[PDB]
Amino acid sequence: GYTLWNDQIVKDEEVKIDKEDRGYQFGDGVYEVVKVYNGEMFTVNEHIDRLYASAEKIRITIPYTKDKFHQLLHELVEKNELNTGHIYFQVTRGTSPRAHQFPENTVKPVIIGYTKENPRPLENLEKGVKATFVEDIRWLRCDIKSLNLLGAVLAKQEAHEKGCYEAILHRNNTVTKGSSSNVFGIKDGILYTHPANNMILKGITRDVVIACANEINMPVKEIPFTTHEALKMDELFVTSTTSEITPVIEIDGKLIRDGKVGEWTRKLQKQFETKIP
Amino acid sequence: GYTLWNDQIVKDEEVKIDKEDRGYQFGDGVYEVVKVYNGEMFTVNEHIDRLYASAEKIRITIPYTKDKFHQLLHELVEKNELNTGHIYFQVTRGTSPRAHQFPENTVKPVIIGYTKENPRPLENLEKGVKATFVEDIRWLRCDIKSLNLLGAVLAKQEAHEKGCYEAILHRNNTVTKGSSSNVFGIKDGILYTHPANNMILKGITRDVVIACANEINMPVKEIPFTTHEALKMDELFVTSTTSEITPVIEIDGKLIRDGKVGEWTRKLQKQFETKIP
Ligand SMILES: *Cc1c(COP(=O)(O)O)cnc(C)c1O
Ligand SMILES: *Cc1c(COP(=O)(O)O)cnc(C)c1O
Repeated sequence: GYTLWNDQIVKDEEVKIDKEDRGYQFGDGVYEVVKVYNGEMFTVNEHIDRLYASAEKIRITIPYTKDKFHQLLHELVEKNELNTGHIYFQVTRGTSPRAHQFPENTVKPVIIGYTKENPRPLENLEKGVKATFVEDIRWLRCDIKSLNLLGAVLAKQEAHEKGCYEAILHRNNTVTKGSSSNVFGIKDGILYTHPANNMILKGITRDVVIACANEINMPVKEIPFTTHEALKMDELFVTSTTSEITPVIEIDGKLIRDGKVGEWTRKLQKQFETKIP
Repeated sequence: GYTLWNDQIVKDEEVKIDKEDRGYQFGDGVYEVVKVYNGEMFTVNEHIDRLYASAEKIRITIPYTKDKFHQLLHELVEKNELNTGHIYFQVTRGTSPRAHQFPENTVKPVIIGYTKENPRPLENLEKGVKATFVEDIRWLRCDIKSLNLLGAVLAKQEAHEKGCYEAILHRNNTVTKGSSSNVFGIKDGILYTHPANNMILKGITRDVVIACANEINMPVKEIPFTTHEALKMDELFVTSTTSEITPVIEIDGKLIRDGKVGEWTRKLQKQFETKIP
C-alpha cells in the first residue's frame, strides 16, 4: 500500500522511523482517525482542525496549510483505493538527540498517514455491547488527542480479558470516558454526558450526536453522572469515529434496564445515519 | 556508532523502526538509563531488575535472561568505546496493526539500546540549581518507568523557559517528584522524601542516597511534604542517574535558606562519591 510521509506518498517499505523520533521516546506527538464511507471522508475538516489545534496545544508547528493537508489526505485514499474503512494520521515534533525539553525550531515534524479497509461494526450497532467499569488513571490533558496512550491500552486490555468491548473509566466514581470513546446516558428521554474539560476529549462523533439530539427535539444536559447512576439508566451508549453509536446493553453482568437497545438510541442512530455519505 | 537491536549490536544505519511499533503509537514500552564512569557501568544489576520489573507490570515478556542482557550491554560499551557518559535502552511490545488491546503472544518485543558521551554535571553539583513548582498532571502509574512521558516533557520545558534546571511537581500541594528526578528535603539534620507509591518512580539513585544516609548516621523520614514546607527547608536537592545529587538552591525566586549548598548535602555528595567507580 501507500503511506503519507511528510509531503510524500510512498510505498510502505520505503518508510522508516528513527529511534530518536520524539514520538517514539516521549510520546511527543498528536493524531486523528478519519472514517471513509465508499471513498468519502466523513467530517474531514472537523478532524483536520482538531489535529492543528492539538498540535498547537503542545507548541508543535505543522509545516502545511490545512489545504495542503486536505489534498494530501485525498491523494492517499485514491492511491490505496480505499472504499470503506479509515485513515490514520499523526505528527511528532520530529527527530533530535534525547532530551525532555523542546529542541531547536530547526527540527522538522515527522508526519505519517495510512489506510485500512474496515467495515462498519453493524452487528454491534444493532445488538449492542458489553462493558466494564475501570478506574481512570490517565493523565490530566485528555483534551489533547496525543500519543500518550499507555493509560488507555491497559484499560482496553482489561476489558478484553473479561470479554467486554469497552472499559468505562471513572475518577472519584464519576463516569468520565471510555478508553477510546465518549459515554452517553439516557434517562426519561433526556441525553446526559460529561461536559467538555481536561477530563475528556471533546469527540467529533460526540458533537454530531448532540446536533442530532437537537435536531430530533431531544433535550441534552452535559451533567456528570456517577457509576451507580449509570447502572440506573434506561439506555447507555458510547461514541467514537469508528464505533459510531454503539449501544451498551450490559455493564459487569448488570443489564441496563432490560438489556435491549433503547428507542431513543435508535432515533439517534437513525438521525446520525442521514449525515453519513 | 553501534546500536543494540534486539539481540544484535549493529550500526545505527542498519536499524529501522516500523510505524506500527506499539511504542511509537501507544507509548507501550519501558526503559532505563545507566551511567558509565570510565568504562565502568554504575549499578547495572539494579537497573536491569527494574527494567524487567517495569515490563512485567505491563505484561511484556523480555525474550532474554538478565545475563544475556547484561552481556549485551557490556559489548555495547566496548564497541562504542564509551568512557564517561550513559546507556539508554528500551523495550516496546512490538509491531502489530493498530489496536489498543494487546496483540498475540506471537509478536516479539523490539529492543533498542545506545550510548552517549556525557560528563558529570560538575558545575551543578557544586553551585546548585534553580527550580520551579509545576503541577503534577501525569498518569497514575509512575511506579513504572514507561514511555508515556508527555507530562514530563511539558514540565521540563516550562522550567527551561523560566531558565530553571528542573520542575518540582506537586499534586494537592504535596510535593511528589521532579519531571525526571526524585526530590529530597532536609530540616534539622533529618532527611525527608515522598514514600514509594504509584505517585513516584522508585529511583536507583534515590535508594543509594538513602543508603548513604544510613552509613553517615542520618535520620531518614519518608514523609511527604507540602510546597509550603518545601520552601522552609534548611537544604533541598534532587536525584537521578544523570544528575546524581544536584542541589536546588532556589525555587521561583525564593532562596532555600541562604541560597548556598547545605552541609548535609555536602556529606551525602561526599559519601555518594565513595560508591562511584
Ligand atoms: C479519539 C478519542 C475519542 C473519540 O473522538 P472521536 O472524534 O469521536 O473519534 C474519545 N475519547 C478519547 C480518550 C479519544 O482518544
Ligand atoms: C527515571 C526517573 C527517576 C530517576 O531514577 P534513577 O534510577 O535515579 O535514574 C526519577 N524520577 C522519575 C519520574 C523518573 O522517571
